[PDB]
Amino acid sequence: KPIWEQIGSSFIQHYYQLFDNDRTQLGAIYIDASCLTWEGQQFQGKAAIVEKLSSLPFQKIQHSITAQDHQPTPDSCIISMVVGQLKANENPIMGFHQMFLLKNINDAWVCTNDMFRLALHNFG
Amino acid sequence: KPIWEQIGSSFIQHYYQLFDNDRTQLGAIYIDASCLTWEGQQFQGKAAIVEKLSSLPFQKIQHSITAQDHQPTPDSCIISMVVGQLKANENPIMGFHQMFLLKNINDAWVCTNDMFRLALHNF
Repeated sequence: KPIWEQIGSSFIQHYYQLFDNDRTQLGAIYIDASCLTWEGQQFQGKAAIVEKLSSLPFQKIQHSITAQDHQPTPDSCIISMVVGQLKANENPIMGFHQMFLLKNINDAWVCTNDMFRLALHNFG
Repeated sequence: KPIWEQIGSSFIQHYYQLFDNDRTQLGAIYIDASCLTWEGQQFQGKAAIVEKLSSLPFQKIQHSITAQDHQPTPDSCIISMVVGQLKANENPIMGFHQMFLLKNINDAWVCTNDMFRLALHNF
């Protein structure tokens, strides 16, 4: 596995680990100039993003990754495309798609761009 | 609408028109450092990318955009995410999501990263 996949699959395992355990700690992987698009809604900067993710009405949420693709960018960045399932609260399982653009800053891979979108169960 | 927005949706519209009407002309939006991951398979470089897209058994295929989100990046690139459906030949309608990272080189917008995956669920 190339190094970008190793770094990439490592970043999303971490991301979903924190998201599922304590999403208030997610501010560490985002910077001031980070952009988030959540179901069409836009937020910029660490505070707004973490505030939006923390506002979510659920107490318990669990992500399950069905597939993830990684690639390096000419600017030495890394793009990750994830597809999966999520269980929030007592809600029926729901498929999801998510994109992360990662950049190395101070020997640390941070997310500058994040796009998330929900699917539709259609089953059950 | 902000400029990255205008660039993004414009590139996306232009990319599907090319893909559905003259794929051999798709190479022009790619450069040598462009990366394509098609349904899981990785292709790197314009030559390999053009080879893959052209070999697709798409006799009469058509893409219909369900939704698209655009964002500007710190390095002034544009990242676009698309959701929609695609119809090929007689084959039944299919779902899909695609990601495009755009960069302006030689004062022209090219695609450096492309990721495509089919989908059985809709939006």
